[PDB]
Amino acid sequence: RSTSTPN
Amino acid sequence: RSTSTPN
Amino acid sequence: MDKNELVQKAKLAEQAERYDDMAACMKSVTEQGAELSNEERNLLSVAYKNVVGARRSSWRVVSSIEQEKKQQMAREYREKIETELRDICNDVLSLLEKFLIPNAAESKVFYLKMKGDYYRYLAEVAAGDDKKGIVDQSQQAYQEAFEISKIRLGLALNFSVFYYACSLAKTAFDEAIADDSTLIMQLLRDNLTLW
Amino acid sequence: MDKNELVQKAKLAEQAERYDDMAACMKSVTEQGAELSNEERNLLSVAYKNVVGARRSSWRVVSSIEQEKKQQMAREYREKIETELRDICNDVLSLLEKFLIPNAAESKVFYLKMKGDYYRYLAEVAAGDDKKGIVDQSQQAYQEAFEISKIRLGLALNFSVFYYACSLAKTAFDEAIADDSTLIMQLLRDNLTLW
Repeated sequence: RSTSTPN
Repeated sequence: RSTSTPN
Repeated sequence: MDKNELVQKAKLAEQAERYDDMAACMKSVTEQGAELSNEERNLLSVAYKNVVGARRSSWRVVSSIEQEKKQQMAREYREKIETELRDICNDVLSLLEKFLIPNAAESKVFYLKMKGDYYRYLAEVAAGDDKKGIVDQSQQAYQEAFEISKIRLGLALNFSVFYYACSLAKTAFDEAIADDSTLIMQLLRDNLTLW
Repeated sequence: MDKNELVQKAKLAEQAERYDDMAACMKSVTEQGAELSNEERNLLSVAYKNVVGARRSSWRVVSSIEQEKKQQMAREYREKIETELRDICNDVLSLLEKFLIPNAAESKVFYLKMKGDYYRYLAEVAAGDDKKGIVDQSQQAYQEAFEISKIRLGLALNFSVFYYACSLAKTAFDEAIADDSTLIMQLLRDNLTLW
């Protein structure tokens, strides 16, 4: 699992 | 303006 | 056709946020033999509210944004959604009148609420002479539910707002004073808090 | 065609949550004359992430739900989304390789990240022998960015996760130790917090 970014 | 419900 | 699978589907669609697939899965079901399990009766209520909501939400933002060449671009965009919107109410609004309302206990007010709801929605949207007929159409549909209740709770609210009024609010609110129900009420108070 | 209006549109779509209309508004723009204003360069990055995300999210839920007759119903549903999903990566993944990556400074790593990202996405999805080629395809695409960075921040993370590894994480993390950047980092730590 995990990740990852955003905006 | 206002309202109204939910589910 | 097999209803009890198209239900499992309608459910499974929400269990994954796809509301159009959901609202649709229900359409197939409502348009089977009516009289819906209070659960089924539910899924449809929500799926549809999301769907038309989504579009209702968006309609709101752009109508303002609009208010030069860049604006014809907006109206052209508004026009486009007002459309899918209409497509949704009309889509359901129908089902109601031609399947739902005629096949009912308590549901009868539920639907009648919802019915007046959707035209209210369409009412927000309309423009030409069409408007007046849609407004009146909702009222009679709502007004009919106000009296038949006498859920009912939620109703009082929506009819209440539909007017903007308050008068009708405090009344159906006040009497009530005598977890789920709670919620709604908070809102009507809150509504007057507003008005 | 008029790019500077299809941009205003791509924006206006997000200003109202319609991400497909958005992701699309950008496709028209990327598939114009490349080299995108860091802003334009941005909108597309997000619109597309939402869109494929949406589907990615849903793919997740149902794959589990599935894991008897009711399940063939699930696979038939999974199958259906895996599809629009694929349609999205492939759709963009292309644009990248045939427009974006070849027309660039910093962007070059950005895109290269994203490129490896999307196959990673497709990688989650694949099944037959196809998988191996897609995985490797992403790596080379990602690995290429790891080295070219030496944003870059965000990258380290995604490449990091792509492995599940940690080794690559602490490294690109640790060095960094010397508001926006902050955020990301928190996450990589948090990632090891996990592993």
